[PDB]
Amino acid sequence: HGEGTFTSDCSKQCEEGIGHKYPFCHCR
Repeated sequence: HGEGTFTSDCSKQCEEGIGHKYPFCHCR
């Protein structure tokens, strides 16, 4: 729970299914 403060979380970007523009995010 929370709000849209910080979206730049690597794990979060991977859970969104991107990992794009994120050099530290190699995900599935």
